[PDB]
Amino acid sequence: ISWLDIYHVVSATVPLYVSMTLGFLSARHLKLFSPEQCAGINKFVAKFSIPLLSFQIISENNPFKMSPKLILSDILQKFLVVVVLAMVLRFWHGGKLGWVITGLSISVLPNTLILGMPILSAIYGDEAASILEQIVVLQSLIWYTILLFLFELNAARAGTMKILLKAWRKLIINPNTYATLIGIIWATLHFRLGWNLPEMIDKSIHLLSDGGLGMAMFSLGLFMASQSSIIACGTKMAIITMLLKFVLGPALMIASAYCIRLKSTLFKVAILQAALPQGVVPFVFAKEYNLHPEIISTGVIFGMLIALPTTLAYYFLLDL
Amino acid sequence: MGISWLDIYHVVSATVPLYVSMTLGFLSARHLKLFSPEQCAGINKFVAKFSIPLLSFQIISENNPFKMSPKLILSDILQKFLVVVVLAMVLRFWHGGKLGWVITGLSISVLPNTLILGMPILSAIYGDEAASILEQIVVLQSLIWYTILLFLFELNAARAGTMKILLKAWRKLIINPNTYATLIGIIWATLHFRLGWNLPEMIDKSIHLLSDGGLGMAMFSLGLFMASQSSIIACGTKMAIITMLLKFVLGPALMIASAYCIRLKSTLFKVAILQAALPQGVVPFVFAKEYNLHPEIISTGVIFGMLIALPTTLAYYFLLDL
Ligand SMILES: CCCCC/C=C/C/C=C\CCCCCCCC(=O)O[C@H](COC(=O)CCCCCCC/C=C/C/C=C/CCCCC)COP(=O)([O-])OCC[N+](C)(C)C
Ligand SMILES: CCCCC/C=C\C/C=C/CCCCCCCC(=O)OC[C@H](COP(=O)([O-])OCC[N+](C)(C)C)OC(=O)CCCCCCC/C=C/C/C=C\CCCCC
Ligand SMILES: O=C(O)COc1ccc(Cl)cc1
Repeated sequence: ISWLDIYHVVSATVPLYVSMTLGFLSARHLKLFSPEQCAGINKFVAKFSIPLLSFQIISENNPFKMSPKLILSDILQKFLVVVVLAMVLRFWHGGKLGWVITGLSISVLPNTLILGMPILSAIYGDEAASILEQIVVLQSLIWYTILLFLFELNAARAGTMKILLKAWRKLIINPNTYATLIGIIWATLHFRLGWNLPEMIDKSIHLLSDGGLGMAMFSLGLFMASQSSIIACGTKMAIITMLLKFVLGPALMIASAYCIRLKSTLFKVAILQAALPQGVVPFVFAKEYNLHPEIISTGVIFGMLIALPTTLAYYFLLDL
Repeated sequence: MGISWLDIYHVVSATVPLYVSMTLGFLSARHLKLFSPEQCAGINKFVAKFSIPLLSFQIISENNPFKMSPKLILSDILQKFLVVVVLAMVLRFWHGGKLGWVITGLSISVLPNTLILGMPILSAIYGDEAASILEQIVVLQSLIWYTILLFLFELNAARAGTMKILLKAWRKLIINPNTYATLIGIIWATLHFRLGWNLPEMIDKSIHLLSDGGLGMAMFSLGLFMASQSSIIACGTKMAIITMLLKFVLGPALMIASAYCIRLKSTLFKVAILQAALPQGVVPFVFAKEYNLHPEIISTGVIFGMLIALPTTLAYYFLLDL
């Protein structure tokens, strides 16, 4: 609400768009980076910046003060989206497991690590910062882990003991699997035994992680410069990729946030963290398994350009 | 002894973080084999185009032009003039392309790392009064010397009458992001500190996002480059010693000569000589890697320069008072 409060959001999103536009312009118009060089800037951002940035969000989580209702509310949204994606597909209006993972990656996996903290913190202050760290840990540890094992069922089933090992061979090498497993072994050791990182270790991690939230958008602009067409695939798959992340997604967190009885800041922060642009980690899997890679990208390169117009719509709605 | 055990630790505390970033790059291109040689250029092309230019703007814009000591600007300029005279004179005799060697001579001799390794060290050996003397020397590097150096990198690459070459070298200098970063940086520092204008929070945050991890990428890029060399001493044991007799002997020695000529006072004299003996920076390498002007000699100095930086820096500290 208000008119100045609307400025605290535009002022917190523009910095994330100036970096995004300085990447797209540096790959299409300026012709500064060659296509193969653009894959090196993204690889460094996907293996050294994001994993190190997830260590500073997961480490400061206080696992001993994690709400049992919010955790049981995210577990309910995903289960209430499966029952919606496992029923709509039934009527289709077959290889349906292929079309489900594409629906569980476009709707219930928002970008909280990069866009969740800056945009939403500027909306609700520092009282909505710990409510998103609780999500980053769950998405990094469970949802991204329950999706990677759910992707492996399409590269094989098209038994099960040969799937978990085949999925565990891709987790033991994934950089984000060690930050999410060491960032929770340190948080449990720093908030209980009071073990604080030495200055050398702490600063050694900031040198790379500090420029990771602005670099994650520069790489995204570079990717948005790779896709020649702004909206790939027919428009019948571009309005269903935007009505599936900003309507069905949040409208099923409103059903789980009123059944688990979430109230107060914990409520208005959980329904707004869902109405955020789709994350790109799910797209990383898509290409790696060729599961509609061009249907998720359109949800990202177009889910980002409608990030501010729609965030203000749900922030206003949550204010009655 | 004046130096305290907490000061030696602070010296290491400001150096190890750079090695961690550098080591990750090294192991990320030699053992794990992640980045191809072309991709390694992309990371270096981003540092020289988006990070370094933005760091230059922040350094220059946050300094007060109307409070830079005139004596320290003359001493800094005089040191560079003497060094180029020695480098130009020595190269002529022997006490190929000689302009490339002069750039590599000033890039490892008169461009210390006074921003990230100078402040933690000199602020530990001297009080905060010495943290302001190094701010006018870090601003000078971004404004004058780096801008001049980027012209010599173009006046060199454009040579492979002289008026046409200079025009071509200039024509590529204006398009450089660094030139506009410094030009805008100084134009802002004048307005902010003389009129009281404040940079909008949207233009200050936006710059921070694309510049905060610039140091990490620079060290990371250096590790990537060293992942391709056959040995850590990529220039040989002979040119790896001459890269030290320049930075830690010929650098400060000529700085002392300039300080005497300008007649610097007590605190200003000491802080202006130790800063010249500081370990070599990475910006001279970032430009030497992109223009392919002997990046091997510059890089090996950066690595071993930091190791030998503590023994030499203390030596100068004990060598000035008594
Ligand atoms: C005072 C000592 C002086 C300092 C020395 C210490 C330096 C370490 C500090 C910072 C650097 C940390 C390493 C980052 C490596 C880059 C990312 C990377 O490399 O990803 C991972 C490893 O890392 C990570 O996942 C991120 C880890 C970051 C957090 C953990 C490290 C920091 C230490 C914290 C202390 C906590 C202790 C708790 C107990 C833990 C018990 C297990 C390696 O896979 P990959 O990404 O290379 O490629 C893999 C893909 N493919 C197969 C294609 C090549
Ligand atoms: C007298 C000279 C003529 C002046 C003409 C008049 C106005 C010019 C406009 C000035 C405003 C800033 C211009 C920024 C563009 C830099 C110049 C440029 O076109 O090049 C783009 C540069 C990469 O150059 P390139 O050679 O590598 O590729 C370009 C060459 N080719 C196409 C062949 C590959 O990339 C980038 O600009 C992005 C990365 C660099 C970012 C540096 C930002 C520095 C800070 C600026 C101020 C910021 C905010 C405002 C300050 C507060 C005031 C409200
Ligand atoms: O984790 C997310 O969803 C957003 O973080 C990223 C942004 C860009 C790339 Cl290239 C990879 C990850």
